Amino acid sequence: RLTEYSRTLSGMESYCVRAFADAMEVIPSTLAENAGLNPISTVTELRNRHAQGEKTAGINVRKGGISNILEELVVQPLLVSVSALTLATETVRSILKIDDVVNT
Amino acid sequence: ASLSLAPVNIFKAGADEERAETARLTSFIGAIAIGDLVKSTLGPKGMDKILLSSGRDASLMVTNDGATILKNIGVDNPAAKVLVDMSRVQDDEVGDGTTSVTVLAAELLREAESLIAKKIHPQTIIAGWREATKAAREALLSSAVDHGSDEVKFRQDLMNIAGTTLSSKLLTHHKDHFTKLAVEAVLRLKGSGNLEAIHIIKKLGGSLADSYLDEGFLLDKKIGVNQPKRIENAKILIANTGMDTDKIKIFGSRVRVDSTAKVAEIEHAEKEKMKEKVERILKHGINCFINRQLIYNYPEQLFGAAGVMAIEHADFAGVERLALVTGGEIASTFDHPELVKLGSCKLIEEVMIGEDKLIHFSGVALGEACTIVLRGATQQILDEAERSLHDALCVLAQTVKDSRTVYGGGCSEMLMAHAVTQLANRTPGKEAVAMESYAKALRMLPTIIADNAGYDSADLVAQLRAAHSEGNTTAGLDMREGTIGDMAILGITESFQVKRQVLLSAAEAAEVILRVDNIIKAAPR
Amino acid sequence: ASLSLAPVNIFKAGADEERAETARLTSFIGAIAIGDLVKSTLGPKGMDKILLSSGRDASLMVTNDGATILKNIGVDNPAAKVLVDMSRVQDDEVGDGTTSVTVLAAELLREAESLIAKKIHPQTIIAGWREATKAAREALLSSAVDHGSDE
Amino acid sequence: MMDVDHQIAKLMVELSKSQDDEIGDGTTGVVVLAGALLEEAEQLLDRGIHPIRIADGYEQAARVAIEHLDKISDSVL
Amino acid sequence: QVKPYVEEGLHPQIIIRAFRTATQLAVNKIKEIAVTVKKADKVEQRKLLEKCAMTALSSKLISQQKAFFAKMVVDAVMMLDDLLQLKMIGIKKVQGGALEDSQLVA
Amino acid sequence: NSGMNPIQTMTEVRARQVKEMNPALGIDCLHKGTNDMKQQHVIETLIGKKQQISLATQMVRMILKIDDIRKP
Amino acid sequence: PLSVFGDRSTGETIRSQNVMAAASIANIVKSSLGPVGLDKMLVDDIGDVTITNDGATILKLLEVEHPAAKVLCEL
Amino acid sequence: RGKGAYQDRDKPAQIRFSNISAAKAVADAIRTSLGPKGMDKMIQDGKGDVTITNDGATILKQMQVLHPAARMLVELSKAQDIEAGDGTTSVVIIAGSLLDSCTKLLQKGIHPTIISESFQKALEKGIEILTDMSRPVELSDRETLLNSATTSLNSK
Ligand SMILES: Nc1ncnc2c1ncn2[C@@H]1O[C@H](COP(=O)(O)OP(=O)(O)O)[C@@H](O)[C@H]1O
Ligand SMILES: Nc1ncnc2c1ncn2[C@@H]1O[C@H](COP(=O)(O)OP(=O)(O)O)[C@@H](O)[C@H]1O
Ligand SMILES: Nc1ncnc2c1ncn2[C@@H]1O[C@H](COP(=O)(O)OP(=O)(O)O)[C@@H](O)[C@H]1O
Ligand SMILES: [Mg+2]
Ligand SMILES: [Mg+2]
Ligand SMILES: [Mg+2]
Ligand SMILES: [Mg+2]
Repeated sequence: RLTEYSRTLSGMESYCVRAFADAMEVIPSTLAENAGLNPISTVTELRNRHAQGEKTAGINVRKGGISNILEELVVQPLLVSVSALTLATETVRSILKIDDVVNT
Repeated sequence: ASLSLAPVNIFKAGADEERAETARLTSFIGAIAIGDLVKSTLGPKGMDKILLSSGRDASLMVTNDGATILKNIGVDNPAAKVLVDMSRVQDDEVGDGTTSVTVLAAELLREAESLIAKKIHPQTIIAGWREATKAAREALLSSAVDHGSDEVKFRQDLMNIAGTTLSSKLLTHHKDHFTKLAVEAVLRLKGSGNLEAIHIIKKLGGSLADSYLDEGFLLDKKIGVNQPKRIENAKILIANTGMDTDKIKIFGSRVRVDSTAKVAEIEHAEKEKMKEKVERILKHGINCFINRQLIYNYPEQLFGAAGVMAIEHADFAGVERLALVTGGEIASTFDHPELVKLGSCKLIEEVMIGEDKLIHFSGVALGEACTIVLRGATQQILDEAERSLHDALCVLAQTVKDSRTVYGGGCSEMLMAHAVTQLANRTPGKEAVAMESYAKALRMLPTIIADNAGYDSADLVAQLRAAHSEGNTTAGLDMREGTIGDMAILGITESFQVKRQVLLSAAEAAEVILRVDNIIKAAPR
Repeated sequence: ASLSLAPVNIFKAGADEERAETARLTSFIGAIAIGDLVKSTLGPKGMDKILLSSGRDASLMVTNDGATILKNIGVDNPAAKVLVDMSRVQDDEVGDGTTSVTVLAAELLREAESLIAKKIHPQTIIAGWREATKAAREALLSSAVDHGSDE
Repeated sequence: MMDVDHQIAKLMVELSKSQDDEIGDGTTGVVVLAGALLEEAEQLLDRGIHPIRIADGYEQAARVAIEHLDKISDSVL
Repeated sequence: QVKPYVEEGLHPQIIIRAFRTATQLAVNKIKEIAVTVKKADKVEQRKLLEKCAMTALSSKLISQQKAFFAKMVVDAVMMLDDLLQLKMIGIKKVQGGALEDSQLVA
Repeated sequence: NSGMNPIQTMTEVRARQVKEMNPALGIDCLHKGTNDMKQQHVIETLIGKKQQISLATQMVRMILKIDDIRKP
Repeated sequence: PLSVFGDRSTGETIRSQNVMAAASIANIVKSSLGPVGLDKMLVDDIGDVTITNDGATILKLLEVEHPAAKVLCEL
Repeated sequence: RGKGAYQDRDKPAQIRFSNISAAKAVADAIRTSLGPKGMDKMIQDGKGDVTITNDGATILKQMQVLHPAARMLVELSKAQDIEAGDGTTSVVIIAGSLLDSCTKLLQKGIHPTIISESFQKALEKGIEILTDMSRPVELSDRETLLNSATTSLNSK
């Protein structure tokens, strides 16, 4: 969705939002890793399924593939993803506003 | 001949001295280094620094504040020490302008170095700078505009001033929200300047935008074991009594009897005295009791049996803030209930902030004391937010004390420099050159502001100088795009006190450093 | 990232590199120090220096010549080495002007430092200086007077 | 003239020397190109691609680029 | 594979005898099922040599040009006369140039 | 190196190269006012570019193939 | 990169190291099992002598600095 | 506009790159401890104390990191633990990946202020997307609570 939003944008903002989306892609890749699955193919299949409208498509480690995960009973509260995204963005914004280190 | 370059040696081992050229070189080098360090953290587009302590604690600090940057650095150059103390005094006097005053002093000393290279006696430079400082002072004073009579215009000025102060800091992300917060917090002080009445509570977690100014008051204390956790229409009594193994203050007293039965009787008498004290306290007809000191177990259960909240160990700041916010009187004797005023509030309860529990006072009577809850993602973010909020509150309180305001964005510096140049053009001698250097530094300030944003600083400063020469006295830098604009229309205002203090302190430090022609160091310990 | 400010160390023991600020600062300090040292020995009222060799012989030499002053000193700053070699070449090509060329180069580099502080790309400075040198050389040639005919 | 101790830096130095010996010009472009290629390969590796696959893809793209250069080249007298 | 049995105190001579028997059987099987062509066809022999060279080359940094280098190697070995002396194949290394720039001199 | 914005200039030049068939459009480093390197007479030998690409690719492959270091 | 003031082991290295430590602990007491097992004699570097067959006693007297071996000792 | 302002310093770029590299190293460190197939790390401090853990906050706090960016990431993990209690590994991974992308963005020649505002816009859009994807839940449903608890414990 953020890739689409960046496509709707213009200038350097579009590039930055594309970078944001590509950075968000890391967690599915890491989940595909550590599980023996091929990260590239798994991430591409997830992206295709989500583009098709399967909002609940996720990495299924029991079957070693990708399937709906609500039937796998893998759910988490919203104030985990929301909190993580907000806090990570705030920390990155704070770090970006730094240009020198002074030794006390 | 000199002390160091003499065939006989007049010094202890490790003690040295630096004559005219060498002392001036070291002083100028130190001042220029300080100015270069503190700058680039100036203006809306300035960046922050990292103060990585090398000590045992290895404390990590991220800040845009010039005073805090200059405080926590190991400085051995004496002129750098002078500039650091200047910045600290600037922070003590007003909350803002630390970076501005340090950079102005450094630029003045750089111009002094150039003038000395041009074979000009430093006393001539000092006289010219005194004249230029005077001229700029009346220029700025005549530039000031006051809006304290009109309440709506004064409120708008406060909004603009807080926004301008917060523009440089990390709070610029939510400048609108934080500016409204700070203005409300200062306006709740009812004209009192005690910033200690405003409490900033930093709780980790949550976004920076989740920070809010509580409508009542918050306390970080606890309640007794068997006491209510919530009362409505509270009648608070704030006290400073001991109520902890309360001893009669006759230090020479002792208990000396001949039987343990008498010891038990004396112990029961002590407990009875404590019970009578609690009864006297309860005679005031109270719901919540707040004590500055500790409250031991017996008075705790005595309060619990009476259904009275007993908040203990609320320090001097705590009881002062509670008295300010609720209107109570800090009492220590309870023989005249009619002469002690009880604080009141609509509701007392326990709130859940983060993973911690706090006592919340709602619907307070007076409210001349504020608590601000700061939420952030890191400890460094919280500390920097607290520093920025403190700067904003200090500037707002100063503006409340003196409502005269001047336009920021380099408009004031351009106006001062134009007045200085006008004075210099009708003055003969090298003092004219000294005053021109003064004007050059004053112009160099907004030049640095523009450079920090990657703008065409030379072109912008030339345009500003031309506009001020023409007659446009309100022209200033428009940092949104990179042009010049009207500061009155764009709402960039500053406190007249802050700019006057910056100018005068910078001139004073430059003058005292320039007077030095010999640095003599004792043997270090 | 930088060749020195990177987590992996890419240098031998004792190797060192200096990036934009440090390189420009070292060059300007060295050149300006050389120019300040050799100046004050310029013009009819210039004074002489004393060169004390620290070797076994401890040779003593008082002189006003810029090239000899710059030749017999221990120079470790590379930009100062450039200026010293320039002065030596000036001495080789023509007898005089050793002090003037060094002072002129030092003043030019000081102005370059000011311009860099004013956020001007050094390529722009070089282009402007090339044009200025062409103009100045043309003017100096146009101002020359020849008397080789009349004895 | 650079005093390096890392072996990969020595490989970069040898690459520049090779470009100088074979051609004599472009000794700086090769280093920048190699650095860019390795920088991209870093993010490719972070996504779980075998480095041999990256090398094979680089070889394929290099063949394509060389053919394109031959195509768009121009002759001089 | 034999470490667990060694840990149980099995006599090493038994393990040695088992290895010898298994290795003899394996070598005999390799000789038995190895594919050979009794035609002495020049084209077939050249193709076999090229394929063997490619297989021996498809593990090194020159595996991208394995067909090229296999053709070169086969040509060199075939033009070697009767003893296939390694000293009769010069190997000159010249810095610079692509791998495809390498050549075999007749 | 010329002071221009890298991404914007490169993107615009690439878009111009795609729009009109002209593989000679490059970066106006000297600010001559045109992006066409043919009029600017910026000429490079084809052998040089081919060698650059070839050598860079081979060295990158060689570095990518290393997965162990055993310095003393 | 990490800039952690310490040593780090990851992957097959740490797994094999833990297996080696556990195997060493097992081999220490493997010879004192069953009726044909034989006791050990522990000297406590001040002359104190402990002759025992009990596994727990042997593992308590031994001083161990690898945490996986410590896990087996507490087991 | 022509040449533009010459970047005199280039030291801020070095500091910014160093911070990004430190954060990326921290993420790559705690990258293999994510998900139901993650594995525990083992931390032995200056004393003899030994910790076996999968909690990202615990891993980050236990090991001294010595780098300001890494310490800020540790504080970030602590804040996430305070507000949520899980996702402490995910938030650090996300921050590291964001800064890794910032490396290329800055190298492209984008001021590290356009990047911050663009990231804020992306965060707001992502919050909207996540809220749209969410589903209401009431505490009367024990099955959802059990599924959430099991999902939390799946990685330990
Ligand atoms: N929105 C703005 N537009 C133009 N100039 C501003 C703006 N906000 C702040 N400034 C300028 O930045 C300068 C420095 O302010 P700041 O860095 O916040 O504190 P200090 O005065 O301690 O340096 C002030 O002199 C002010 O004129
Ligand atoms: N009598 C003089 N009046 C004015 N200028 C002079 C006189 N003699 C020399 N100069 C100037 O002094 C400058 C420096 O020359 P000098 O100090 O002799 O050493 P160098 O030529 O090596 O710098 C020359 O440029 C020259 O113009
Ligand atoms: N059974 C599962 N199948 C697929 N993914 C899972 C499963 N259980 C957990 N996950 C995912 O693993 C991710 C990491 O969670 P965890 O490893 O507990 O660390 P943290 O909770 O700190 O991110 C979660 O975002 C979750 O979506
Ligand atoms: Mg300020
Ligand atoms: Mg002369
Ligand atoms: Mg070339
Ligand atoms: Mg979890």
